[PDB]
Amino acid sequence: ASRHGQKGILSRLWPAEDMPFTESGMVPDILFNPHGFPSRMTIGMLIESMAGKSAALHGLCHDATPFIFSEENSALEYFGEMLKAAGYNFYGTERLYSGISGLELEADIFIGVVYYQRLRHMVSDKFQVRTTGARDRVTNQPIGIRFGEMERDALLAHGTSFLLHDRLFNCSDRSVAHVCVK
Amino acid sequence: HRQFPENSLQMMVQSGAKGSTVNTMQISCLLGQIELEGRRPPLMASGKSLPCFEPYEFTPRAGGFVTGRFLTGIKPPEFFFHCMAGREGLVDTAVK
Amino acid sequence: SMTTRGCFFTREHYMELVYRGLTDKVGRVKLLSPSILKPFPLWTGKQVVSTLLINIIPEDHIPLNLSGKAKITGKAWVKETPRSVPGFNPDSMCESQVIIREGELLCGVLDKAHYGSSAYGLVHCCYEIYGGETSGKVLTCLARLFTAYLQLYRGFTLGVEDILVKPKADVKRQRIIEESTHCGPQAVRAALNLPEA
Amino acid sequence: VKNGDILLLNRQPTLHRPSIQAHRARILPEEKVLRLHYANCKAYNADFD
Amino acid sequence: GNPPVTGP
Amino acid sequence: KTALEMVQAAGTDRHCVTFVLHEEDHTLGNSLRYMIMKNPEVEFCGYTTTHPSESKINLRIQTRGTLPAVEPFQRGLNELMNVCQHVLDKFEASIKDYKDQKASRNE
Amino acid sequence: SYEKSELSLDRLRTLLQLKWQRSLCEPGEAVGLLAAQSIGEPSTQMTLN
Amino acid sequence: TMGFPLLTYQDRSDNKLYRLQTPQSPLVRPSMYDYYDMDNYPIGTNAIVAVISYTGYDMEDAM
Amino acid sequence: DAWDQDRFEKNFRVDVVHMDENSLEFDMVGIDAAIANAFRRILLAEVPTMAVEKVLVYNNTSIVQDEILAHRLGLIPIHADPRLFEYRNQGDEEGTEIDTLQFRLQVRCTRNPHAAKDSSDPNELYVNHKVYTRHMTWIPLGNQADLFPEGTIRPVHDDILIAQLRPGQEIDLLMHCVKGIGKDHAKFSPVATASYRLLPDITLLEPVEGEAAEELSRCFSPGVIEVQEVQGKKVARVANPRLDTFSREIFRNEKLKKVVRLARVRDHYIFSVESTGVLPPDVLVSEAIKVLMGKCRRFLDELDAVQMD
Amino acid sequence: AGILFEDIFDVKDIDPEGKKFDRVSRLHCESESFKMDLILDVNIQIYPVDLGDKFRLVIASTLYEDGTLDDGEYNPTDDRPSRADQFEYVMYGKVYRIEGDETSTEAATRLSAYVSYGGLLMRLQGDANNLHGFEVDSRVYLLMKKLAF
Amino acid sequence: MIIPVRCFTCGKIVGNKWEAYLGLLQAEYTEGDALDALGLKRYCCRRMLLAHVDLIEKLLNYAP
Ligand SMILES: [Zn+2]
Repeated sequence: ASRHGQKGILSRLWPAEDMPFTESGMVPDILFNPHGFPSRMTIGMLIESMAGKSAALHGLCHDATPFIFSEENSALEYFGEMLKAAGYNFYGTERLYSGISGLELEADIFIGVVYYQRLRHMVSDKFQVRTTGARDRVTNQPIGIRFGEMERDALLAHGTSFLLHDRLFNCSDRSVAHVCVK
Repeated sequence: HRQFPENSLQMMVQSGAKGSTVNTMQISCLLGQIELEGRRPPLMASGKSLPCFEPYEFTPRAGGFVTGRFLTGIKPPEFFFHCMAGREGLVDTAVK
Repeated sequence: SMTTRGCFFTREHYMELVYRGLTDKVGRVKLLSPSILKPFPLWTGKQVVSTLLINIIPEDHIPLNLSGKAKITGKAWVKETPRSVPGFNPDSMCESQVIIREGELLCGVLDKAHYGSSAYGLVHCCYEIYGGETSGKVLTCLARLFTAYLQLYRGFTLGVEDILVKPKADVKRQRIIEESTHCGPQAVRAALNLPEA
Repeated sequence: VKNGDILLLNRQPTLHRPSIQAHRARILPEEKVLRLHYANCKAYNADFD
Repeated sequence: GNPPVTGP
Repeated sequence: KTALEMVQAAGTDRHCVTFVLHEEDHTLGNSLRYMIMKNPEVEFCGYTTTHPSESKINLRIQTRGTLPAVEPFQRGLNELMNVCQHVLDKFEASIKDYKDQKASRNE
Repeated sequence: SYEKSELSLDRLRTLLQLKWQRSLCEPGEAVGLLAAQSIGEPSTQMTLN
Repeated sequence: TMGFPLLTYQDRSDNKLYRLQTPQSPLVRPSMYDYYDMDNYPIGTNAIVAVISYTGYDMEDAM
Repeated sequence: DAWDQDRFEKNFRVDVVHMDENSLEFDMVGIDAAIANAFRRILLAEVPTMAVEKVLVYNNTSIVQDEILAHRLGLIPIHADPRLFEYRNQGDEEGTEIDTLQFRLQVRCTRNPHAAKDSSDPNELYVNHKVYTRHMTWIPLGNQADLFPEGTIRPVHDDILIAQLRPGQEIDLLMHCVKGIGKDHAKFSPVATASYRLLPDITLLEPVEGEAAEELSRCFSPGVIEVQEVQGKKVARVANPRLDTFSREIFRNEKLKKVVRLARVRDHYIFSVESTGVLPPDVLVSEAIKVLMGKCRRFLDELDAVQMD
Repeated sequence: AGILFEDIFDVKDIDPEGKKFDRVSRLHCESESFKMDLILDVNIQIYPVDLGDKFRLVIASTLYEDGTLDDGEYNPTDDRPSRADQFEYVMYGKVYRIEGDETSTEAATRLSAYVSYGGLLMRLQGDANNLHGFEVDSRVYLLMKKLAF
Repeated sequence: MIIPVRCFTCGKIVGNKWEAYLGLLQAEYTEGDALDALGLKRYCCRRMLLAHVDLIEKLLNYAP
């Protein structure tokens, strides 16, 4: 997560030579999607990115207290001028090359320093893979992964009577029975 | 500052990717009127909208007309009204 | 952004985009020809999507015609004030309307209206002509194409430069807000039928 | 299981007919999560989180 | 971005 | 134990073959793709990585004018070796002409 | 319209009528659970607002 | 957040203590973060975050 | 156009700008991005080094743990030449002279008797309370005492703070260096970061004069536009366009976004190879050029072994 | 000669509708030797056109001027000295609509031609006597060269 | 807890720059000059040493 309420899940550890390196030499550290913004409207991650980039470039620690920036002295005409003093772009956009190809990306990329965090809500570490499962005493069927009464409904909606006969009859609790046919 | 197609937010909004033409107006123009379960935010038991505002104050700022954006900043009354309008939706989802 | 009128690849990049779109298909990858032959061999971004369509429509089948509309309207491309051209409806040659003829993409911009979860588009028209394998390949191949145009040649970002406002069209905002703190009383005299004095 | 076999894929709540599908397996090495293409995570009503 | 000493 | 496979178009066509180069990535297959596209007997040379969890590249070489695609592949390998040997030579001869002006200037 | 126009009315009608015929619901459709779910999955989206 | 909980790990016997090796202080922070001395127990690490749609494994709340 | 080899042996030149210990900056004029990126991506992930892989603890009675200490030791650059050593063959925990190195970090911490009256400065109170990387005794094995001089197998920096101890608290571990490339684990990478940039050209399409030249000199990085007087007016000219950080600040200025044409020069890269000290940066670039060749040799050997005819 | 059309045009207006695509300019024109208009998109980085520039225009079916052969496949490695490339800016694309103001008659005296050059469009409206060879889905070349007088 | 041996982003040894950074800030440098004069020029390297809470001088007080 960040400090602006914007969770991510770690999807792919991308090798470092494949990352889009910048014109200063830097690779990034976390790539964030530009499609997490317009429905969530966290402008504060943009100002924190410009602000932390400009604080790591000057030895400063920048004041991010609420309600101190007005509309006549904005939070983007302040850190933009801090970055213009540090040589970089006014809008936080640095020219990135690529690493899967080798040449320059034509639309300049917003980069900066954002304080990420790490939630305890971890990966489940519960992969319930089942094969030759143990049978209980009453209803000797898997003790196991559950098919479910509502999934029967969807398989009947397909018209797949034999996938359903497989998962219900052939996999769980198949037995023979002897009947006096008279 | 940059229009469509150069604008990335207008490209995500107008090509159906994620946004809408309401979130971009809350970003770069006013937030507009705060409605709270259909109406303007509640006056107190003494007829003042919030402790900053005079009892029965005529100005639209008393009834939640925020008129400041997420770009430049929200002042604290226009923020308390906005938190009412957010807790209203989160409560009406979480209960029923 | 690819199928917009401004894209112009060269020969080494078109052949990389097409083979990022496709992958180890059992068959010769057939290619289009330049949209611009001289001063430089150039391939428009519509020709990459066209090359990708023809190469996953199967061998015996002929390609599909289509016509339709996109989600970007013609009012979204306008920058100046449109002078009225005398004998010319501006919508007849416009990027709102998608015109696919014989598989090649000849006009219009592809959007959610065509290759997303919106009906009567390209990846649904390839369901009710070709089948289920072909449409589920058009989704995969256009996905791999449209990502491997972002790894390699253009990036896509969001900054503090695309949500900002001009300094001249922000004084015409602080002369409306200054008018918007004076409309207190007159909305109550007409709400409670009092006179004006 | 090899790289053509069908696994039958289930996401709860199984509230309509495309809430169970038949996906061809593809054994990706060195991983411990399932993987889906993005077109599938609207029929399953999936949110990746 | 110093000028190269082993030049043309 | 070998680290190159060749997958024909139909078992008979030898112009199109998709070379499967095991234990590579975009380091070699982007510079092979640069050299083979400099061969005018190639209609199409492109590469793709199969899946990033895997460790091989697909390399489609598609030759016009009746050549097998082993010859533009071999020519594009030797023609990249002959780039790197020359880059190695002009780099080891400009490090040496820099050490022979750092030292023999005032010392 | 100055295009090819290889087809006429007698064959346009035939393709539309054979598309009507080929689109008949085939025997075994289990339409009852397709109409028990089309009023059972959008009846979970109906919150009270 | 998995952060730095406490300093006395030996004499405390909680069920689960989620410790983060090498936590940093935030370079951009409000003034209340120092009024309460939250650098005694910080929660996260800074990161050089780029906002790019470079890969394709990078959509729908993933990074 | 086809590949004229005598157009590459005529328009390629490496211009070394600045080389010292543990840094290098040079040009490569006339090479395309697909070979330059190959050199960059072999410097970062394919040029091999030596680095710590197994740690054998006994009495880590320290606050820095048994796990974080091992990971922290693995990220320490070891100044053994990689090319003298082989890959350790798989499934062999014990090593031999060819494959492994061994160190030993044995540090006890005990109270200081002398020079400790009514003070609290920690150097005066404790001995061995900062375990630095100069505490790593190289334990040579087999016959490695003859191949290498006394004091060459060594940690590179000798000032790296591994742990921090107190009295009673002890570290007694033994290490095993192995060989690997910077794709197996990134503790094996020999470069700080290797990166390239194109060379900018800034072109003044219009003669700037007077009060606009001093405005133009501050829109670029310090060093690019010099503003010098030519008969009463202050004209501006370009000077070292290499210094320009390409921040596009002149395109914010409306009067002067029409008097510059800020672009780049095609195939005029500027590398920068900073080593971590395991190898000098002029042998890292040569052993990055000599790995792309081996990747091209191995596949020609495979084709020679496949076809017999 | 496979010349489907040949005339001398004069740019009178540039992008009047105001859409302003990047790298592409829309060029409204009029003719000299015929009575026609022209609405063409160019590439403006490579071949720049300003208003007031006369240029000859040729739409041909084949580029081989020694007989109509109509190959179709693009070969960069083969160059024949019988190409029609004495012009400067050469495009390629197919005709997708032709339309006219017929009133229960055939091929009225104001016929159009809509050519899509990979995305860049074109409208060549004029007399039906000058637009014979335009059939729908015919893959034609565009050949233009700037005059200076 | 303790300074990392390498910077996270690019692998520069910054783990030897903690005592000779306290020594520069005790000798009255500003932090915008105690990082340039240690040779940390990129803002990922400066970040590691500017925003570092060395939380082992607080954790060794609880020692046997
Ligand atoms: Zn760094």
